[PDB]
Amino acid sequence: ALVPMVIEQTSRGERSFDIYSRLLKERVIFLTGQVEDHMANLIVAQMLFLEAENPEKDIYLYINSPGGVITAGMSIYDTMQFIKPDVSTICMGQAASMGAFLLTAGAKGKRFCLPNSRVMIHQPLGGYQGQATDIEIHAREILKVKGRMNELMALHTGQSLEQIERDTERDRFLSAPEAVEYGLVDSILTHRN
Amino acid sequence: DIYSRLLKERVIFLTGQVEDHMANLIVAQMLFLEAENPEKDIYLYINSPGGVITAGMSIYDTMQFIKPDVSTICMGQAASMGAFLLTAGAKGKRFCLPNSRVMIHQPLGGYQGQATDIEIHAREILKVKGRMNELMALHTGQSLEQIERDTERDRFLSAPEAVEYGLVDSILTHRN
Amino acid sequence: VPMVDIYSRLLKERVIFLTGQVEDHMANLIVAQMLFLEAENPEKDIYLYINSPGGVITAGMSIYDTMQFIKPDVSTICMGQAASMGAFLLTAGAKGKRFCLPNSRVMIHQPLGGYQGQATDIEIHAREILKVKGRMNELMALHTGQSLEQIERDTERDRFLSAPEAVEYGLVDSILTHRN
Amino acid sequence: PMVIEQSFDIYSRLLKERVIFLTGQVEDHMANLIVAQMLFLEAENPEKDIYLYINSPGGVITAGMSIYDTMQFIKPDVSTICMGQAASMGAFLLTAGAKGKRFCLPNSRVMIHQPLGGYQGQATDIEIHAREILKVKGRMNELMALHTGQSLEQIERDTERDRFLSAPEAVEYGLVDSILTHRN
Amino acid sequence: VPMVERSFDIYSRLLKERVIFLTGQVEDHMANLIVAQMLFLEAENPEKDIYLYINSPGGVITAGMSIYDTMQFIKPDVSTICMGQAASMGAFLLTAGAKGKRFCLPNSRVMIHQPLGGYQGQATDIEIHAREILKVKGRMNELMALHTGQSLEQIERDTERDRFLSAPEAVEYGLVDSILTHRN
Amino acid sequence: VPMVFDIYSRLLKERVIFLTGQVEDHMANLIVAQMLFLEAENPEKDIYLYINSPGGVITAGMSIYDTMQFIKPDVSTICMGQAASMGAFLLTAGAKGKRFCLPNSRVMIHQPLGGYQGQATDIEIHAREILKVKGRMNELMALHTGQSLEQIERDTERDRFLSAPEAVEYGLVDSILTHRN
Amino acid sequence: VPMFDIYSRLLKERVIFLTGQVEDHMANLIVAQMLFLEAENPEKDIYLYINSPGGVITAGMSIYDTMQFIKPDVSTICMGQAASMGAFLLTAGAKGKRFCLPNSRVMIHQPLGGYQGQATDIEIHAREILKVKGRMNELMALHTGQSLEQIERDTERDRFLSAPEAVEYGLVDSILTHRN
Amino acid sequence: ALVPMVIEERSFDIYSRLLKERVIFLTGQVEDHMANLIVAQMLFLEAENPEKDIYLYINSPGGVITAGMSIYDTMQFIKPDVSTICMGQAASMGAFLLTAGAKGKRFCLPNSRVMIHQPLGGYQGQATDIEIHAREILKVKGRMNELMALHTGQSLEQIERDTERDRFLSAPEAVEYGLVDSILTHRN
Amino acid sequence: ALVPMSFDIYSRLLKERVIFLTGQVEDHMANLIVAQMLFLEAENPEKDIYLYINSPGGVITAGMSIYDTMQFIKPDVSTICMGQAASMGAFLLTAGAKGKRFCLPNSRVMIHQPLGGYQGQATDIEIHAREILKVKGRMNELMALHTGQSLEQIERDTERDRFLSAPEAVEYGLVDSILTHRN
Ligand SMILES: CC(C)(C(=O)NCCSc1ccccc1Cl)S(=O)(=O)c1ccc(C(F)(F)F)cn1
Ligand SMILES: CC(C)(C(=O)NCCSc1ccccc1Cl)S(=O)(=O)c1ccc(C(F)(F)F)cn1
Ligand SMILES: CC(C)(C(=O)NCCSc1ccccc1Cl)S(=O)(=O)c1ccc(C(F)(F)F)cn1
Ligand SMILES: CC(C)(C(=O)NCCSc1ccccc1Cl)S(=O)(=O)c1ccc(C(F)(F)F)cn1
Ligand SMILES: CC(C)(C(=O)NCCSc1ccccc1Cl)S(=O)(=O)c1ccc(C(F)(F)F)cn1
Ligand SMILES: CC(C)(C(=O)NCCSc1ccccc1Cl)S(=O)(=O)c1ccc(C(F)(F)F)cn1
Ligand SMILES: CC(C)(C(=O)NCCSc1ccccc1Cl)S(=O)(=O)c1ccc(C(F)(F)F)cn1
Ligand SMILES: CC(C)(C(=O)NCCSc1ccccc1Cl)S(=O)(=O)c1ccc(C(F)(F)F)cn1
Ligand SMILES: CC(C)(C(=O)NCCSc1ccccc1Cl)S(=O)(=O)c1ccc(C(F)(F)F)cn1
Repeated sequence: ALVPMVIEQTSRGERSFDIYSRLLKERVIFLTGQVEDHMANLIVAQMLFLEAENPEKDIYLYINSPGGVITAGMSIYDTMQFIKPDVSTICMGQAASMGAFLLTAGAKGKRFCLPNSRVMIHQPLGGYQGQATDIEIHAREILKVKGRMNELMALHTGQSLEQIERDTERDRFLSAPEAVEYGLVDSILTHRN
Repeated sequence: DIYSRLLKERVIFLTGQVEDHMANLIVAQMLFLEAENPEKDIYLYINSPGGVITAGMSIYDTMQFIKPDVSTICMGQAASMGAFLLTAGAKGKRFCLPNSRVMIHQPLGGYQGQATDIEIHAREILKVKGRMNELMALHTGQSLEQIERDTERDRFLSAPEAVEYGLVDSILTHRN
Repeated sequence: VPMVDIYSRLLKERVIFLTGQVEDHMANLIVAQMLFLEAENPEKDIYLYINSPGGVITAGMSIYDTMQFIKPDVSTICMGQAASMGAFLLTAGAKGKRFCLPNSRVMIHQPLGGYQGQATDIEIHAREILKVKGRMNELMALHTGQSLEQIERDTERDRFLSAPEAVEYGLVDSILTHRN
Repeated sequence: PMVIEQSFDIYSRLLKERVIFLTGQVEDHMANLIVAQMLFLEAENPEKDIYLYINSPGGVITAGMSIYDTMQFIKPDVSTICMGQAASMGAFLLTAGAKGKRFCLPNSRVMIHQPLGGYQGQATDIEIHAREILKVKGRMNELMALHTGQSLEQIERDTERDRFLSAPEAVEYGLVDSILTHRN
Repeated sequence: VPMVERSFDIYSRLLKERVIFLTGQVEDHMANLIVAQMLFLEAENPEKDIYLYINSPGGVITAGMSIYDTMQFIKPDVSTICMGQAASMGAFLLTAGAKGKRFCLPNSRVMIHQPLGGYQGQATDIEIHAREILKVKGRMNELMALHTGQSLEQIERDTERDRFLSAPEAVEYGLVDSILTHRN
Repeated sequence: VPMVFDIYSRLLKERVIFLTGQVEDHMANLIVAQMLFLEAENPEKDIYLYINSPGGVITAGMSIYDTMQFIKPDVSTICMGQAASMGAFLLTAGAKGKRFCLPNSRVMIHQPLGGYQGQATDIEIHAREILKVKGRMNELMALHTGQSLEQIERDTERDRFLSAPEAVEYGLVDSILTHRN
Repeated sequence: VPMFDIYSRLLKERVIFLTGQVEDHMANLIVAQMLFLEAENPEKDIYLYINSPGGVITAGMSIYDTMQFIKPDVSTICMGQAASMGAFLLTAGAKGKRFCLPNSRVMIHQPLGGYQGQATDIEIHAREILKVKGRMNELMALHTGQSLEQIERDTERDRFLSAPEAVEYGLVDSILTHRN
Repeated sequence: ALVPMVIEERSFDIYSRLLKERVIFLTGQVEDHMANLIVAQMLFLEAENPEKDIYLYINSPGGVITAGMSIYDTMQFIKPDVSTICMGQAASMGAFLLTAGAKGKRFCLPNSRVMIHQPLGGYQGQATDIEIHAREILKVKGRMNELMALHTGQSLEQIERDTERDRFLSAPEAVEYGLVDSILTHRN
Repeated sequence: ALVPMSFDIYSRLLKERVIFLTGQVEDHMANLIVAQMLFLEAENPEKDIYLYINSPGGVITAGMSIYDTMQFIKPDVSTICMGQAASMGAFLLTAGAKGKRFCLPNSRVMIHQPLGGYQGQATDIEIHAREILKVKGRMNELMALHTGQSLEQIERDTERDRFLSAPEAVEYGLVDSILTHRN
């Protein structure tokens, strides 16, 4: 039924798990599609759940996303940094905009691209409508957000802030090897050994 | 052609929303009247809720450029760009009808796109805001700082209040 | 229609029609017609037929101030109905020269409006429509001869008046039945 | 929504730890859900803290006030944690948390402003509804002043137009008590 | 949505403690559900109070009256609690609660007004339907007078247009008995 | 439109043409026909093109541009309100010494925008084409303004707004018209 | 519509405009203008300005055959763009009298179409558009001087040409820059 | 439209049942969420038993390339072989994922059809940004052609020539092309 | 779910190896049919499967996913037309195991050629028209095989919609007989 169930055994008896809750028992979380508040809250809740079950074991965050809303992405980002476990990140398909941000935000040494995934980074997009006074207020805010985002990308990639600023004024696409070279991820996963 | 008839008496009507084509129609009429006689006054009746600033400025500059004085007359209302054009009329020849109202405020706008472009378009509408306030101060006799304070939010003025503010010169009540 | 135009024809006799909803452009058409007529002859009366459910106050006030400004008297004739701004412009006609047809009706009420936005701006716009309301009530008290308080009480909700009741109220001067 | 049958999602899973999420637009039904969770948790244990995560652009004031008054009424402390953003009613409910237990995540943002509204109708009714939203605005300003430590006059000035705050600025403003960066 | 061997949604959990939520617009089906919950609760214990939380902008009068007559018919007291807002029919049902057991949360608001309606058709039918809504208005005013202690004439005057009341004003008017602030 | 001859036709006999609103094929064709007609009435006398436009379609704008250059009379341009994108391009394309801004008009310049949908092969074809158009427009812009090609390129990667005085300094127009002399 | 309009005036100068999408009714206007001009003077050139993205082929062929049938030469002038059928009609002008303005562009490609229905009917309509394609390629070859095989290769996908390239391709004979 | 259940008490939908037998269905257009579901099933199966084959039935008109590549790389990464079976059709990304199956274990049903072609895309915006997005989709086109060459045994040059326009193949033509290894007709 | 204990009436009949194909044929309902056949085959590769068909037809490739599954699996698939079997529905009806294809007495069958549609460059139009003509040929060949009619007869009869009563469908070779009352 759309999402398949699996049957796992006792403890107290047979119990049904949808395929995602099943993978969750293996410390795996999926980030898929556009980033927005509710899908982001779901991810946050999963991260919290997993930290609790075991604050010492790694969490694996698969990312396939075109990007999305920045504040929603930051609820995930700050959770990744806050919880005790390392969050290993794995890009499959693509990680663009906020998707790329969260990918590179993973634990150092534990950020990966699948061989044919692609990454894209760029500056924030936005929009307001209203009085000039309010326009200035909202324009200043998004410039502050852009700057803050550039700083964090600088931190996680190892690139200079100026390098990040220059490279993200317009859409920049990277292959998996180019992403390793850029510092967005640490290596490429090709085969289970 | 009741309007064409009145155009022959150097009367032009600015009615409704200010936008490029109705503004162009006003500009063409002003150019025509100037030509037919550069010495005689032109009368611009204004009844408008406002509209697009660049379209309004095409009228503003035409009003200043041509040789004849442009007398402005507010009937009903002159709001936003409508109030601007009302107050832009020739000194001593700007009028309100007794029950017209005037409203002044700052520019509204909107953009969508990359942050870099958002800054560019924000800087531009802020510059336009600044320029409009300077022109408003110039024509009303109010200080720039006074205009800035009074146009942050919508400000309504009755006809007598508009005379005192310097937006118009007097009220027309009955023909002489 | 009817392409000889029937209105252009009637305009030559200083007859103007205000028909349907009051808004800026039809109001501007009326103002233009009054100006033309004043010029054509500043001493002869103008006849304004009114059949209207009302409309935008500022557009209506462009007609009102024009009526008061020009030198000729504007005789007003209510046909069908004169409601809201229609009733206002009817009673605004030259004293002694305001008429209802026998089966026309008049309706008076307070202004309607609406805003959306910040509370500060809501307060600004509410304050404005209240000023307009007060001003409209003063002008109606003035033209009907009613006290301001009577106008205020009667326009809080829709008030319908027959042609005889409109004469009695002071909205018009008399009823026209048959041409003399 | 991460489902184990016995319909039991990740949120039900987190509720077992007295953690509640306020996410997205504030309105009557999502708020009723929040109130119900707080009532359930209080009973399960009236002495242990409740944790309310907030990620919201704001929403309807009367709905927000259902959550506010419930937060104050129940016996447990409600610790509030801003993630992503807390704007308008979201910021209001955030600062409404138990003193000392209101937090911002490092890269969350807070925004405060005055109420928005709208009416359509007769001038008399317009006036009734305008005075009502002005009364609501005053009440909100008083409560904000109370919870932040700012003066009423300061809140009034600062909320005439949208005001954005970083997490450090929100601490400095008194909206929250501290920034959470890493699990203890 | 939140769940808590056995499984049960949180509203079901609260229902077992005689708490019913009335949230949003009053209409036939949501009203049916409330009536049904009241009956269930009476059976479970005809002596213990029932608590009806109200957060509503109002709604359909006949729907509301199905709740009203049910509140009056059953044996248990129905204590009413306003959270967020109780407007129009929401306010009526709030004040219809058991005397001494009607409450406002400190920052909830109440609004009262007359019925709204509309018909279209022949003048003869227009008269029939106009006469009917006038009868409903009269009855609603009588019952409002009954529960508030206000005179019929005062209710009539006070409800010709929307009237908003703060929680203290609602106690003063007699719509509710007191304010709930803090648990014991 | 008032009669006196419609107001625009009346102005046309005085060699005045209005370019108003978005540039597209049919309004552009109207401009072109007016220019051909005027060239006719007198191949020696100046033509006046008032411009108030947010821009529009490039190929439509180029029909006006090439007509301006082809015909015998000088086409003097006057910006009122605004001249943006293609509107700015046509403004600066006027006869040298006869390009004007009204004092409170504004000018905006940027690169072309476009869009295609289809197979990668065709995307490549259409992408290369708009890139050629971009280069041609920058060369022509450099030509009429006096700016270097490299300068035009850098300044038009994003929207660049100019006041009437700034447009004069940039070389987009020759001077400001303030009062009829 | 600056007025007798500006187009009627230019028509008196044997100038016809083909502007926008090619379809039956605008095409019929062009054919009618050409017939009229042939009449007024069967020996003098007709000037056809073209600014078009293309359009319906049969509609374009009504113009094409009219151009060839009438006695006067039809000179074609591309301003802005001549794409698809627009480019076809440009190149179809009288030998030696086909022009591009300097910054006009030309685009050529194969026909587009679409059908839906039974497989049998799909086959009928596919066969037809393929015949139209072949016929258009032959005609393009004829007017450009290119070989049939060169046209076929160059029009499988959109091919853009600058004004100098269009002269070199044989689509037009020269570039007009300034009037003689 | 409901999914059939079975009682045995306990219950499960037939798809969950087939999943326990290591059968996964890829059906309809390829897009992120259905692709994620396929990825998750593959992960789950690798788990239950990293040595046993996984069977992916494919009936798809194609879809989003990046979504398809999330499946492609998962197929390549996991330890078990992924056998692919085309029923109905495998077009565009569907044909790509079909040919990406474990060598020797890629099948067409007798009346399935396969279609291969180059990527489609579209952008709107400034010329500078148009160039960036055109450059990117051309890189993608190139990468897909290389991978197609790899799995089919065709030369990169042959793949390039054959995919400029839609190319349809019958099941025997798909075997001859190297898209699949054989045709499944009847069960053993 | 409609009639459950969710365990609906269809799940109950599935336990008796009865599958329903109802309404328009498209990928997802087809996949559901395929999944049920696979499930039934595994539970018992020797017992017949019963496929009830009431369908106006639908997408050919979706239908062929069902067809090839029917032929691949070990059990015989008996087909029963109720109401109607039109286009792809008639095809799957006649695709059942020979001797085990039935019409109910007042069901009707309709056969015809493929329908389709494309839009684009002439070159691409040719590619897609050639493809639907190949599909048409293959479907005519398969219809001839299962009905016993000559290729020429199928072709002549399917250029336009051809309606058949249940007796006419038996006589045509589309089904083997009519089911009227249960044994
Ligand atoms: C909000 C908290 C309580 C939280 O998320 N708790 C639940 C973790 S999920 C979980 C826990 C145990 C067992 C099972 C699960 Cl799923 S917290 O650990 O992020 C937290 C938040 C705030 C504070 C403090 F600020 F009060 F110190 C301390 N801890
Ligand atoms: C653009 C001009 C020619 C203009 O508006 N001309 C027509 C005025 S309308 C008219 C004129 C004569 C007779 C009848 C009419 Cl309707 S101008 O007079 O505003 C003008 C514009 C520019 C320059 C100059 F910059 F070249 F000096 C000189 N004059
Ligand atoms: C704006 C004026 C000039 C006006 O309406 N003029 C045209 C009247 S219509 C007309 C006049 C003459 C012949 C034919 C017609 Cl239709 S006015 O008479 O209302 C007027 C308006 C303002 C002033 C003054 F303020 F300058 F004194 C003087 N007169
Ligand atoms: C309405 C009440 C009864 C309430 O929320 N009850 C249910 C609490 S949820 C719960 C309780 C016990 C066990 C488990 C759960 Cl989930 S109350 O505690 O808010 C309340 C409301 C009103 C009054 C009084 F006014 F009658 F005194 C007393 N108590
Ligand atoms: C119709 C009756 C039999 C009724 O509601 N019966 C079922 C009550 S719910 C119940 C009873 C026993 C055990 C369990 C439950 Cl849930 S009643 O006549 O007792 C009755 C009950 C209630 C009302 C009213 F409150 F709606 F007016 C009117 N009549
Ligand atoms: C196309 C032509 C004839 C044109 O526009 N003619 C009409 C000009 S409008 C006119 C002219 C005189 C009097 C009145 C009017 Cl409206 S042209 O003069 O631009 C032209 C175009 C092309 C060639 C040539 F290539 F054949 F040399 C020669 N002349
Ligand atoms: C259809 C015809 C009559 C036609 O277009 N006639 C009108 C030309 S427009 C014209 C001609 C002269 C004067 C004024 C005008 Cl507008 S024709 O000349 O193209 C024509 C068409 C067909 C035949 C014939 F086949 F019968 F011989 C002879 N002539
Ligand atoms: C992210 C991992 C842990 C993963 O997909 N786990 C879920 C496997 S599903 C599963 C496995 C066992 C039992 C049950 C299930 Cl559902 S992984 O095997 O793809 C993996 C990913 C990354 C790394 C490393 F980079 F850290 F080395 C090592 N392993
Ligand atoms: C894909 C396969 C394995 C399949 O359909 N498997 C699941 C059958 S359903 C089932 C099976 C066992 C128990 C319960 C159920 Cl429901 S197959 O039988 O169609 C198949 C497909 C391919 C090959 C081979 F090519 F590798 F030989 C062999 N078998």
